[PDB]
Amino acid sequence: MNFGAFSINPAMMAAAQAALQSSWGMMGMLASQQNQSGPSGNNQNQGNMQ
Repeated sequence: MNFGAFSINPAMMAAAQAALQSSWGMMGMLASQQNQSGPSGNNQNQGNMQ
């Protein structure tokens, strides 16, 4: 009973999240892919753990 005058749900936060994806969303993608490169070699003739 009674409408949600000032009471709201985090739907705007979700829409903002999608929009914030530029800074925040790609941040996780950028970090989680580990662009920093964990292996110190990479430029190595042999080294793929096989």
